[PDB]
Amino acid sequence: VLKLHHDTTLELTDDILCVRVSPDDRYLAISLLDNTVKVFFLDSMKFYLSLYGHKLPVLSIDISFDSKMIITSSADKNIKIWGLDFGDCHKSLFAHQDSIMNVKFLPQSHN
Amino acid sequence: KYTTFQGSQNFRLRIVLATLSGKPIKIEKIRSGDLNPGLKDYEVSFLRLIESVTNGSVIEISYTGTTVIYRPGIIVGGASTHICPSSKPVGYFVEPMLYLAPFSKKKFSILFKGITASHNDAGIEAIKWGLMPVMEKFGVRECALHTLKRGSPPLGGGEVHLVVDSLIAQPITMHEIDRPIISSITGVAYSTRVSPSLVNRMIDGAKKVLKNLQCEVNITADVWRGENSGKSPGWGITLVAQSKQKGWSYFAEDIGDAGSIPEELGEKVACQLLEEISKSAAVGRNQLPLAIVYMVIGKEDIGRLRINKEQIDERFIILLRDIKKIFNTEVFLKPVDEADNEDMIATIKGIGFTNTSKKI
Amino acid sequence: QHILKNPLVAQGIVDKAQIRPSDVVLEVGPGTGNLTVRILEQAKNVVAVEMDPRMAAELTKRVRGTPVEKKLEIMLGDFMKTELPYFDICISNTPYQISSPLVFKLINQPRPPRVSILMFQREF
Repeated sequence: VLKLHHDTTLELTDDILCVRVSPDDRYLAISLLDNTVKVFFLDSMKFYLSLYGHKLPVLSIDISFDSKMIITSSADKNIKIWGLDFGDCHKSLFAHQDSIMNVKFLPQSHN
Repeated sequence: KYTTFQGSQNFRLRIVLATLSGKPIKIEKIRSGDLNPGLKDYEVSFLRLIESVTNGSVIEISYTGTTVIYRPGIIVGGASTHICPSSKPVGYFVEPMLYLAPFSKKKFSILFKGITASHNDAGIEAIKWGLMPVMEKFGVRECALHTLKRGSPPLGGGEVHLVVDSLIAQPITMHEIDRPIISSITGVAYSTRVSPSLVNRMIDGAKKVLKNLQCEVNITADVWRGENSGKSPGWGITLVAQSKQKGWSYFAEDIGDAGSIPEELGEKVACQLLEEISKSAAVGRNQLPLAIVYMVIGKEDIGRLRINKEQIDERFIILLRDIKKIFNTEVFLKPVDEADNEDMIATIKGIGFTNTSKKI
Repeated sequence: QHILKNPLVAQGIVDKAQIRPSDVVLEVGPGTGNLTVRILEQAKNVVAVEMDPRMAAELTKRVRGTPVEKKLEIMLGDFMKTELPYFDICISNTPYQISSPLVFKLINQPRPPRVSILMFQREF
């Protein structure tokens, strides 16, 4: 304060598509060209997490108001709901015949 | 009801040493200064385990739950399944059985069901590569511990299968007056319900810390998925240094935390390995009470064991004050002649011990 | 095409390969799948390279409906002309005549296999 400058850059290897920060300001998720989602710690960028098995690149990432569930919708016709505690999924979900562009949450509950 | 111990400290140790001796004990004032005084649930659950393996043992709990009476019966054993309560891991239940494992009337084929790791108690990998090798040196040859299903906190659902077939008359008289020279460092990294990449990341951290040491370092990468992996996700690593010539193994372990860095935990346990080795002489600090007992209940003969003063803590003395209250065996400690270190030789005349129960 | 009438021999070749549970095994010349079925139980993946389409069809049939079927990949055709994937160890039981080109293909493969266990002639 109103102008913009950079603190850091992140040197990656893939064609970045969506990046989302936690509303709890803890987690920073990143989609890549690979079937991978990297969730970073906010404060020191420690590479907390990586995800696999999606076969097509992630088109939008959500996480909850309280950082519990990750949703990484991609062009592979399905939604894979990742649990944010231990980096596993709870349930994958085939839907939306063509390819899934954007997903967003409700701030009240997991809907 | 003649030997009396105070306090809930080393409670599963005191049931063991009464059982091998056959001297009845009465442990009173267990957790008397609590808002919920008395035993815990698992300490009651462990007393059901001794009943299942020994016919004739009488176990009495007062209605305040702080006084436990135990007149031991003979070790029968056989095959059965024990359910482990979710407070303490299945490995914790396994450790007391190993002390009475070579002496039963029959084979121990005991099936354990529950959570298979924690912060405090022994993981499956630690028992297999730490407790089992010590048993083999004494003379317990056909001893094993199989893994059926691996669990993890908080739900677990894992299964191990303790199978001990060597039924010997006494542990042989061990003489180890030489610090064993570590040949190789071997560790097992496991993970359930989570990414295979995390296990690879854990291995990278441990190798980097141990890169300076010149020895072959191989960590088995074990990945578990599906129903066999278990109800709750989690991971852990167990690292084992070993000496081929004397068959002596040293280990350290830990599991993953709610949000832990797998680069750090692979680096941490390898530090906890080398910290354990730096305090060690011919055992570990967590292998020493298994071997102190086996010199005592070995036959009527002097054994020798080269141990280090860093192992000797407050915890080590309470081990030697539980033996003297049961077996009345003073453990003579002599200095070594090597002036570079403070090793001492622990010499024990073993009490003359047999198998009451084995048939001829 | 000949078959190994010795069932207590394949075990020794598999032992000398020193399989790890994470290994990708390249099996060249799987034949009727006598070694293949045993390799599948001990390794993460078996990439079997077979020239004969009849033998490849039988090999698919042999593992069909078993719990380890999904860990078998069958590459059909001449191994010499095959671009080989990454593999940790190799087992061979292919015809002796190929053996000569095959050794130098293995040696020159980009990232060489850590270990290989191969069946050749007594003179070769």
